[PDB]
Amino acid sequence: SMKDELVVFSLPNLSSPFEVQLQKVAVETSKKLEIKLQVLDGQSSSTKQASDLENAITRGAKGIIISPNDVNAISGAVEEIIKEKIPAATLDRKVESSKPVPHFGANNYTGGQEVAKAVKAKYPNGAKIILLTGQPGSTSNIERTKGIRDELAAGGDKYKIVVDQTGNWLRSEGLRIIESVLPTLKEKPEVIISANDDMALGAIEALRSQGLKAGDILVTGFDSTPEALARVKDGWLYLTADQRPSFAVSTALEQVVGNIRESKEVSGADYPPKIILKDNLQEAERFAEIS
Ligand SMILES: OC[C@H]1O[C@@H](O)[C@H](O)[C@@H](O)[C@@H]1O
Ligand SMILES: O[C@H]1[C@H](O)[C@@H](O)[C@H](O)[C@@H](O)[C@H]1O
Repeated sequence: SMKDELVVFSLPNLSSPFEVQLQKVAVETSKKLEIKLQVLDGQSSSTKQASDLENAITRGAKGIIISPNDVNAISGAVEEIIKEKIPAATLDRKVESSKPVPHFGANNYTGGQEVAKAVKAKYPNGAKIILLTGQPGSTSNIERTKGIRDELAAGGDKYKIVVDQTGNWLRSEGLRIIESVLPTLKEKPEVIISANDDMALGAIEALRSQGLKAGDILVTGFDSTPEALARVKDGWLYLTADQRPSFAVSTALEQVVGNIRESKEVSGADYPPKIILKDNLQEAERFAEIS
């Protein structure tokens, strides 16, 4: 006898392709569960997102799912939500806290390890690596890159990170950094490990403009977007990883709405991302989108 409850989904931006997909799944899911949904867009600003989260309370949200712009800057706003006793969870990103709300999404640390293991297996006697990292204060970056670094370190000094730069998750930055640094290295690196697809796709454009062919420098990504899957299929990109946004979003909304409607526990969801190479593209959530 219950429908049209207001749920807010606070995203840090709607400019990056992963965030755009999270919004898509959320709107679809909202219709299936017969809830009202507002997807708030932080515009890559912590100040805006904090304000968005204040508005979520004023607007009478019955549940709030938050993907924080920043590990620390959003914490006060999340604390206000908790004090108001509004059912809440994080998704994708997190905030640093001693009593976190439930979280929905892939284990980024494990994902980072898994990407590193695949690189090491491709270069078992070592490699020179360019590492492109995400928005520094995003927990998705922090955890994923820690996994990558720790697992490369466990492989030993034969894995050498010769460039280590943030691209803030942006395609344009992957392009700029790779076009800028490749000419300055006395030896061609073996691998470019990108913390996401967007920067890896920009790296690929850079390599293409430098006159290189697919596979001359290995490139890894993360997010399993259709464009990235197309580049895995044609060999420009060695791997991506599926952190299963349809599962994360649908499960987060189902559990939050279940708490609203029936007082069911919000348990969260933790799982490893699935590494996607050329031989297993059909395991990606969005395989049907590859023309
Ligand atoms: O007021 C109509 C609303 O009904 C809800 O059950 C739907 O989930 C919304 O998508 C819609 O806007
Ligand atoms: O904002 C970022 C960005 O969209 C990355 O591409 C994605 O891998 C991260 O999970 C997300 O937090």
